[PDB]
Amino acid sequence: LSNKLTLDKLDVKGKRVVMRVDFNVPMKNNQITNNQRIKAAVPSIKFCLDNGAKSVVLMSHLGRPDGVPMPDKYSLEPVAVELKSLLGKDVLFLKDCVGPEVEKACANPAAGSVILLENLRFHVEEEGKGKDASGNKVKAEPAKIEAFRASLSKLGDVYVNDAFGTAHRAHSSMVGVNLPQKAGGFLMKKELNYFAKALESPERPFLAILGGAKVADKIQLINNMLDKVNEMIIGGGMAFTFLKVLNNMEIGTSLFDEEGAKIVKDLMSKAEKNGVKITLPVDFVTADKFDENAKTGQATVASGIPAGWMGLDCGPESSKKYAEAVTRAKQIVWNGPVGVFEWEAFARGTKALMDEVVKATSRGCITIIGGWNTEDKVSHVSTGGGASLELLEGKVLPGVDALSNI
Repeated sequence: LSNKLTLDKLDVKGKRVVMRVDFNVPMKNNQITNNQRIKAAVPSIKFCLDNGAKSVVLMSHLGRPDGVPMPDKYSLEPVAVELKSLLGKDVLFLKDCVGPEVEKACANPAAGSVILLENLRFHVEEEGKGKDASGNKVKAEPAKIEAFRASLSKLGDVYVNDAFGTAHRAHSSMVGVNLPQKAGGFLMKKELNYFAKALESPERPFLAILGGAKVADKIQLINNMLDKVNEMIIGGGMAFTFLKVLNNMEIGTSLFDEEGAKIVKDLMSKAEKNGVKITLPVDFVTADKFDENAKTGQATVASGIPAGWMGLDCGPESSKKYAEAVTRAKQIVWNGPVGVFEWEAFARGTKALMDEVVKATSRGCITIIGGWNTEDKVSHVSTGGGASLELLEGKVLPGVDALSNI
């Protein structure tokens, strides 16, 4: 899937390099709470510098500021401070990504310079559509989109896309850069290679672990995975839709997806025609409200969840059945959490499961994780949850397609 130009074939010596990266990291009080997407870009960045690049200009979005500049909430500045630590190299942060000032700054920087621009999405022209201060839904003008693209195009001599997390987005910085050479990066290459081998020639038994809040937005994924896997865990909030429909479990005020409820039968029938074993949870950590300090409880399918209470984690029997499926696997692809792991009271199911998967990695299992302390404890932690969900659904990655051929 990378019959295209890649960085390892790119002479960057004395070249300015504009690189699209995905530096859209989780944040709390403008404090980065996970730097994995940034660490992930370091190998492409270093190769350019090591190979005598004049400069490396990094460009990413952060969050969804919808085409309005929001420095107070969605600035990449924290990332520039984080990058400098992981690189051992000073990082010039620019408070914009286009226009005369940015263009001067990038025109001919000191050699070995590393520039990080401000959030791309502060301009309506990155996405091609924005919003304003009520619902005010804005359309981007074609001539402004071209001027935006032409301005990014000025900031390097060659272009690199290492933004695997964003590969599913057909945005200006993903598809619009007009440079003769547009190469895929080492991340974009590694991500595509782990998924392509997983999907094209899997080790078996092949286990998919799928979690998430609702069913209806995962049909095509589940559908597609059922054609490939030997086993599948359906975990998290979506499990309650399956359990209501299949077991008439009383689920309290748990998540119930009404659309997906209507096709659960079609999913189980496909699974069964394919000989795929579905593992669903059989017990729960419940809570009197969607809250980190909710009073906790416990339930099984047999007991039901009391009224006013909702399941936010699976219970120890469920973790045990999960572990049994993980033990059988020679290959595991895990996307979506199986409880509200953000909250400690509702983390034990996700942590228990991660321990098994980690342990699986040590006996030689292929473990692909999506999106604590993993990263070296599994085969592949992926930087693109949302991007990789579209890979698995067989969909088009504009960010990969817009790359130069061979």
